[PDB]
Amino acid sequence: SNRQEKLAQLMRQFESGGLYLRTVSDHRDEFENTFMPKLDACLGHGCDERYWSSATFIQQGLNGKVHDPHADRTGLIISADARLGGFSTFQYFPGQFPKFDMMGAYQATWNEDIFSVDATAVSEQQMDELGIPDEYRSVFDFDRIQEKMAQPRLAGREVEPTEAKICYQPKDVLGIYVDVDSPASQSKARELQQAMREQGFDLPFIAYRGGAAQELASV
Amino acid sequence: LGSMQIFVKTLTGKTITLEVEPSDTIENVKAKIQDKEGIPPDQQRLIFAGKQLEDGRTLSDYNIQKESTLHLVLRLRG
Repeated sequence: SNRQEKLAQLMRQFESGGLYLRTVSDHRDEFENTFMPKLDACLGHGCDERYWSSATFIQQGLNGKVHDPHADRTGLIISADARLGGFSTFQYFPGQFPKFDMMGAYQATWNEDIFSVDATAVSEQQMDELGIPDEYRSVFDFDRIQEKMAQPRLAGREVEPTEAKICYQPKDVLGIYVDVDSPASQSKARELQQAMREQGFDLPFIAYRGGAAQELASV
Repeated sequence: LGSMQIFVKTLTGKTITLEVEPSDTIENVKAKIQDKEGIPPDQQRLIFAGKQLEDGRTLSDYNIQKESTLHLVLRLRG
């Protein structure tokens, strides 16, 4: 797709069911060592699911923060059609995702039986038997991300960065994240967008914050 | 040898720093915690990556590497 087709697909997903945002501390490392290996495979014998990445769920009206401790990251807006390996409200292939937040579950219930199980290998019935509340459980399909975030989005309360483990393909990259208050973010996004357009992926700049998003011309 | 540094967070926000090595048993890491926090090893739970580390096993047996973060939870005994 060209820039305008990705933007329209971006907005359509953002204003309906949502999609993913992945900030990166090193755009060059992300471009060279994640995106390019993915494209090499796609232009070769086929796309493969070797590289998994951390991302945040974003959706219109969901006052969600992204992971940017020093307020200086660029990032990728990634289609909701990306392979999902696990999602939680708080060197990887699927299976390593905890089914619940053990420490979070313990400070909620104080049930010391939580420590008898592996949170990466526990059944749905044992979690029930342990009384693990739903807000500390991971989910593993896109519709249940939507459900888990439905209540904060409707209330309009600000929420902390969430994490999903996704496997995105070049098809799925729809925009470049820009932090409007950070010169460093804009400089990094400027270089990342140029390098990706030169590969055939002309992407819009997307200023996301507070459940809202707007395209930009340059940064 | 091969000495490394990990972090141990309590249930009251406190962060402890340890110099450890991946051959150290969970029994030995708890003895270091006793030295700095005064907690006998029989009253310690060490949590990492959603599982409580068992005595007898070592640091590598749980694939704990440099600057990982463990969680200390106290227990009555056992």
